[PDB]
Amino acid sequence: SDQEKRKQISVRGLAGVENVTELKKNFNRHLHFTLVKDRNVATPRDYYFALAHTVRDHLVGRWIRTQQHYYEKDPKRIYYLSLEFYMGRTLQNTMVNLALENACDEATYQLGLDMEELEEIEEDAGLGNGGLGRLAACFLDSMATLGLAAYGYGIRYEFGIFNQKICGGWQMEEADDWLRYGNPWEKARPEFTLPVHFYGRVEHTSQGAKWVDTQVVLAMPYDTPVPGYRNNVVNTMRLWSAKAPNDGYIQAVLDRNLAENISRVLYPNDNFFEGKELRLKQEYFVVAATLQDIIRRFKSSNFDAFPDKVAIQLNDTHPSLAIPELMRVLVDLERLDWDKAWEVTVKTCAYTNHTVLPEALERWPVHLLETLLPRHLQIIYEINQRFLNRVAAAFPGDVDRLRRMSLVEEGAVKRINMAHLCIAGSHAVNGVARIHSEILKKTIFKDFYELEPHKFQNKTNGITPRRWLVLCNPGLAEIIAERIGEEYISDLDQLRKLLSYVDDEAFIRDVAKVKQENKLKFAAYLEREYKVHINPNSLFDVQVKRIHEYKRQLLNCLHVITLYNRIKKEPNKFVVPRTVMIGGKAAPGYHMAKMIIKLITAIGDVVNHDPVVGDRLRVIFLENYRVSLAEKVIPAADLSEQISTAGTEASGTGNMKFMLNGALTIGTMDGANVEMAEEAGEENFFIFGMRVEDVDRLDQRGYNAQEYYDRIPELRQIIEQLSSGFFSPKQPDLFKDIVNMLMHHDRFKVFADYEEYVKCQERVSALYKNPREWTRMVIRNIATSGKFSSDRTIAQYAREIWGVEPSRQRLPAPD
Amino acid sequence: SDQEKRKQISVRGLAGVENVTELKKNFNRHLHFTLVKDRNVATPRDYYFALAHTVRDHLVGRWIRTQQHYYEKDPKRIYYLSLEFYMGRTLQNTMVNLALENACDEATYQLGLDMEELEEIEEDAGLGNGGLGRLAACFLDSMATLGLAAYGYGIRYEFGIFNQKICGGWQMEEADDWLRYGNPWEKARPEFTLPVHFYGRVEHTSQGAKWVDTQVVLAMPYDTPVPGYRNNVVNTMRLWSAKAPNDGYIQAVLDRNLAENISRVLYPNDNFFEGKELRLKQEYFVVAATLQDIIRRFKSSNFDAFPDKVAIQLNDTHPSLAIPELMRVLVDLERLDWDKAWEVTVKTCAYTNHTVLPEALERWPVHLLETLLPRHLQIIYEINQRFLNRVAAAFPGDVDRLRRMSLVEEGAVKRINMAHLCIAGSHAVNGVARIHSEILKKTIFKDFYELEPHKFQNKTNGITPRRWLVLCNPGLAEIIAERIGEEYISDLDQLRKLLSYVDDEAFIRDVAKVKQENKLKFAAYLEREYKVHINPNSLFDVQVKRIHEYKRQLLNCLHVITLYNRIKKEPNKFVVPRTVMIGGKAAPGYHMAKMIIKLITAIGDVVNHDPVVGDRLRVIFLENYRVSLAEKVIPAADLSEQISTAGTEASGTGNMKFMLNGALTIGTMDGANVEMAEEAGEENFFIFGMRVEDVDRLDQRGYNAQEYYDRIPELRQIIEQLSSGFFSPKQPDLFKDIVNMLMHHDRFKVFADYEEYVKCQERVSALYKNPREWTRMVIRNIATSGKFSSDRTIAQYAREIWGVEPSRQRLPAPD
Ligand SMILES: *Cc1c(COP(=O)(O)O)cnc(C)c1O
Ligand SMILES: *Cc1c(COP(=O)(O)O)cnc(C)c1O
Ligand SMILES: OC[C@H]1O[C@H](O)[C@H](O)[C@@H](O)[C@@H]1O
Ligand SMILES: OC[C@H]1O[C@H](O)[C@H](O)[C@@H](O)[C@@H]1O
Repeated sequence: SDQEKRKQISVRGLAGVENVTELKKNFNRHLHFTLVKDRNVATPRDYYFALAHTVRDHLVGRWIRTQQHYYEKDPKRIYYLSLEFYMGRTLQNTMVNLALENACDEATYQLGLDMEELEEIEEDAGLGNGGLGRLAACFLDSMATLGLAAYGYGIRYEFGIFNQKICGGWQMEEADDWLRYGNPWEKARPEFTLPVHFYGRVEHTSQGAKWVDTQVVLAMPYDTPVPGYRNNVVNTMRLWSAKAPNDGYIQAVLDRNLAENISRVLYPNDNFFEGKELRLKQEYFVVAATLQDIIRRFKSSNFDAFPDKVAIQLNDTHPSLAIPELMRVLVDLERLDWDKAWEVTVKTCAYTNHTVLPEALERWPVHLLETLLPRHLQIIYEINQRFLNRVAAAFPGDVDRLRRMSLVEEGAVKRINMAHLCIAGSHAVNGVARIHSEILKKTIFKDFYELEPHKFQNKTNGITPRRWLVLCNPGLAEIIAERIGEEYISDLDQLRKLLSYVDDEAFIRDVAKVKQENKLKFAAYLEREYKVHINPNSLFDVQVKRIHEYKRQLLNCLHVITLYNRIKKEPNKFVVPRTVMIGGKAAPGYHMAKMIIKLITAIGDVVNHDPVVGDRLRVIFLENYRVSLAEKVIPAADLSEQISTAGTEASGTGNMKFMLNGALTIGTMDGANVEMAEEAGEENFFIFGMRVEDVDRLDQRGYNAQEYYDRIPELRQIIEQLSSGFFSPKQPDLFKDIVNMLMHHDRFKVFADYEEYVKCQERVSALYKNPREWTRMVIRNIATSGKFSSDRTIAQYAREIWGVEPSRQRLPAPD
Repeated sequence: SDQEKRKQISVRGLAGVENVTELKKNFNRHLHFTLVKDRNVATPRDYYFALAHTVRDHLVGRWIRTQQHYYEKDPKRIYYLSLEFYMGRTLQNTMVNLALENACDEATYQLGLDMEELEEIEEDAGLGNGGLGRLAACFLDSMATLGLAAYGYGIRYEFGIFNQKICGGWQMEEADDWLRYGNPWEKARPEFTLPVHFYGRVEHTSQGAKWVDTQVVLAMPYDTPVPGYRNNVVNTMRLWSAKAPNDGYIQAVLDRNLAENISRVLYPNDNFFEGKELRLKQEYFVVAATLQDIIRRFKSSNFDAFPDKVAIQLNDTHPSLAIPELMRVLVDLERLDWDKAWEVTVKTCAYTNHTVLPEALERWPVHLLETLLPRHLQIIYEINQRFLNRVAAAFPGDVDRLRRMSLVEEGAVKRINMAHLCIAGSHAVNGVARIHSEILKKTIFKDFYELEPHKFQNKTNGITPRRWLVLCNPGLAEIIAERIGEEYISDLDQLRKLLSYVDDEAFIRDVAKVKQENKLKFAAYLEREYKVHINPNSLFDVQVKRIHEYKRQLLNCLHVITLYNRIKKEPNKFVVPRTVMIGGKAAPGYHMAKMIIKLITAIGDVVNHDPVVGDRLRVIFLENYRVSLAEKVIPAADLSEQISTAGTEASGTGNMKFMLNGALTIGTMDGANVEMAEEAGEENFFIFGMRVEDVDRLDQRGYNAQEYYDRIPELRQIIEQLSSGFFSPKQPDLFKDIVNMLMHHDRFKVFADYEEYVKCQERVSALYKNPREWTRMVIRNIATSGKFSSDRTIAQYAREIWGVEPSRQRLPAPD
């Protein structure tokens, strides 16, 4: 067979040019041949798919070229391991990054279809809980835009974060069947399935340890392309799916599901550790399959150069088993001596920490590890002993420090501290915001910092300006581009140039106009799909993020009740109208968080129907908060609520989304809020409350909520209302748990920041009364938000941790 | 929005002409855009998929046009309900029916690929057990070729008939993961999902019965196109998949699998009833979803005309619940009076019976029905009472007949006789071969025939000449076409014209040549994938079909042992060399059938390694017999073994496949064998053994196997060898169960036909010694096989049962 003939098999002149005529032809081909429909039976959903497949074609052509480029060049490859990737919708993002939205708009118009309506049909890919998962998605976009040979590796959950329904003011969870109609963006790769082992026992041969009698589960990969901004670079996100191997008869076949349950559902916990076996299986599953893939790719173009061609970033401790697994492969399978394998491992791995809350830290009981992964437990103990021997050498006689730094925690229930394991086996450990990285060094990881100061770094979080500005706020993007060009989209620091228009009346008018249109649009979306009626001239006070005690939605609640009581006291006095919106999901088994949601809706029941309040105050709970809803509400916000107790929010990212979209911020000196105020100037930020040091003082002497109750009349009145059933007539003591918690068991000191919060909120209202000054402060915010672009964050990771150089060089088009 | 614009959305000038240039372009598009591969990483499997998708495009264009045609014309629609559809491979069949194989051959050649190698990569769609499932697939091909508006409705099993492995001579079952790499022929239709109810209770309202508190399982359809032979008609096969509705949290999500287990696996029983709950769920599942689909289609272009636009054919009693379900919908939901609904039901339904063996008859215990389908049990009792009242009127005082005809069977375990239910609610009941249809009237359904003689018919089975001649035996098809043209492919009766070449030396030579090449090819396939070495000059003695006691593979075994003992007795005497091949799967829990497989392999262990036997006798067990293997072995056969006990094989279809492909038949006067000998002339058939009447005589007086053992020395010697461990040295009494069964509990009288069988086999050997005469008899067989084309069978069903006229009119091409 003449091999020269196969040269005809090329992507060389395929999808056609990105002009209207060709797009329509392809749309037509997909509607008929791909979906097997015709114009008579086709529904909007069918048209959405035909368009998605049409855009996919162009995306795929570049995907193939990028992967070919990497094979040829063989650059150092970056593997971002995460158990969460909160992607959201893909159609628009793809059109924008490929510069296809105009042609698609035109092509669909000529066919008698409306593209914006089609886009709203796409399901959100919710394979994440919140900030951690969304950060991974932003990073993927940035790594592609910066031309890095990066791969995101995770799990392809059949069901993502649940859909939230509000029934009788209570949250109800509904499985998120996001794959029901299919996912046009993913490509199954059954030919690349790999085995993953569980259980079994370790037996010692003359030449080494052997893991035998193990149960096998197959890992089948699904590839999703991730496009960079107009550089023709398309990277890969590889998600693993669990499959049972093919080796009474009926029952045996039915029992295959047991193995496939590993990738069935995403654990809905945000910043909380649940030590369940299934979760541990998920963690090893993603790790074992991923590392096999990494080693194979490395061997296809000894291990001394592994760290020069491979960098593995661990997103939190979830994929931490990658350390002992890499050691297992190198020592047991490749037969490298321990010290050499360890050297390679440490130089390859880097770990990112995302929280300081003790209940979020993964500490796995050893009994679960010895039965599920016997060989890894052995390796972990060995790692521990050799690590502790190093500590003893640097601090002779410090037996206390040895107990504190151990990877193994004593107590009746022996547990393995996964964070300690990550620090020991990583060459770099980073926090996600300056204040957080400092706290890591001053507190929880103080011992580790003293031993290896060089390991600790900071990499302040960021968000991608493509989805979080260009995509969700085209109106804002347009007026900014008309003054400074389009270069800021991949170089956000250029927003700085806007400081020159702070006094320009034209700009001031335009910024305020874009915001009003966004607010009008949002109020319309609310009436259409969720029936009620907010006043579009009120101040849009928004707090959207997962429901958590540390995020203090309750503090927000106390303020709106204060506002309501104030109006009732003096009904004929003027007040800046406000629409207070709070949204977010609560983990299913988090009782207090679910009680907080009920309190929010109960407050709205009273306030929203009080005739003397009228249009001056409206409290709305936005149900099913997710990425696509964030894209709608954030651009319509005036005030962003970032009120976590100082020292608890590692960084936050929603805060950056709001800053970039023209909302002013009211918050504590926590996480990235510190750096945002730093960039915009503290006078252009609404800061209040205790600083980290003040929280420490209170803790030393002891927090007594009663003191505040006794000294603040307005606060006392609120608690009295809550206990008397003022917000729950048919069940007077419904909120007894919330009241008791605030009075006697509040770890987040809500009462301690109440007074400063209310006073600060008063200043916000004062400034809103002056549109011109409000808008001028907003411009000072938008103009200094450049530091918070994920392109900056990724550039720092690449240079300071991965040892690779970013690049904006564009690759050639398929043809 | 100008609706005129949408007229651009058409299939009108799409796939391009069916010439080489366009095919290559599309192949290229699919390899890159559909599969996301390139010429560097593509494997043959990838190339196979690219070709399949390319051919699919042309198939889909006609599919859409056919469905449009039916909407316009609104012809009476035929619904073939079956729990099995044994489809086999689809690529080649599609190319042949669309007349694309030459262009595809050329296009692939020019790309440097070999099409025959690509075709061998396709997985068999094994959603069937054997004859019943394969008949449904042949019928689908014929209904399309005859231009009928037909739909096949069944279940999309995740795992079809198991893959059979032989380990140590024993059968081992392995799950058939046929969807592992995907199915390019099916199209998921999540938008057409329908609910199916289970359990619950019946409550009586003032206006009627209501089925409430039921559990819901969703039925999602998957459509597969089925092309007719060159008429551009593409029908639909709709297979249902079970899905759980979206309404601790983790466990709740994991438990969704329980509902999806309904369509997980095909029960591997052939002609045997297993009363398991899951099976019953499967039966109602397919029925409930299908009928909803039928009613919807009917209402979209009152019920008095239902029978004029709808015909429902029940393939065996598996889909029998369609009768009480249709009644439930018409009475409970549409509120028709009972008598009118019943009239409509009977006129709509027709039932096909496939077996007479009592252990194959479905008799469901009422306790299972009252808990799973309470409302259907009520309807069935009502149906029974009104049916029995009719019997009493026609035969006053015949209380015995009333007990015999009842749909309800008394005994401790009350059961519902599904066959009686089908007869009562169908306007037509048919057997599948003349002798079988007669037995139905003379025995098991005698009572029903006396009450309604007009209901009983016969519809002799057939096979499709496309797959069973043109596809699997191109060499034969070609030499036949060179003398009589290509019109026989859709009018098999034309093979008759070949009787004019019985004496032509050229033809005689060609027929014998085609067979030798087929045998050479098969012997090559055997050495390649299954290593051993059969002599291609020996007589190919083949028996392939499911392992069953009634099919009497054991009788075959006795003959080969007789042959072996004969050679050993007189080693230097000449004998016509023979390669005896036996293949077929055994149901997992059928102990005796699994013992028979072991006996076959044990016989081969001895015979195949006996040096004095040499190349004169070889016994081979063909493992994993399935549709694609049948396509390989049948065309290479010389002798077809159809030796079931007279009166047990309803029809048989493998027998017809062998006749059409140049093999002579040795068999009993059973099933369709009677009609085949009738068509070819009994002198051109090797008939032997008891006729149905002789079996009846033996039964009356009593079957005593000992008599034959005592009177036949050669038989006695064989049994002695089996009991002594001659075929199982390390375990002397391994075959004790087989020997005891043959001697004391043989329901199929193997010994009674032994003598005539051996004598008849002697005549076969005699004729084979004379190639010229052997081949001339073969021609007399091939030339008279026309009656056994499924086109004939379907034509008869359409005219005599469905009330629709067949048609060979070709529809216009897409463009
Ligand atoms: C940005 C984002 C988050 C993170 O919000 P924070 O206020 O940092 O906690 C959570 N959920 C979604 C859907 C997001 O878009
Ligand atoms: C034709 C066919 C059958 C039916 O064979 P019989 O000899 O009629 O029992 C069974 N299995 C397969 C795979 C078939 O092709
Ligand atoms: O690092 C991304 C996010 O991770 C976690 O969700 C932290 O709670 C949050 O503060 C941070 O922004
Ligand atoms: O009707 C199709 C087939 O159904 C069953 O398999 C019968 O056993 C067989 O005789 C018949 O040919």
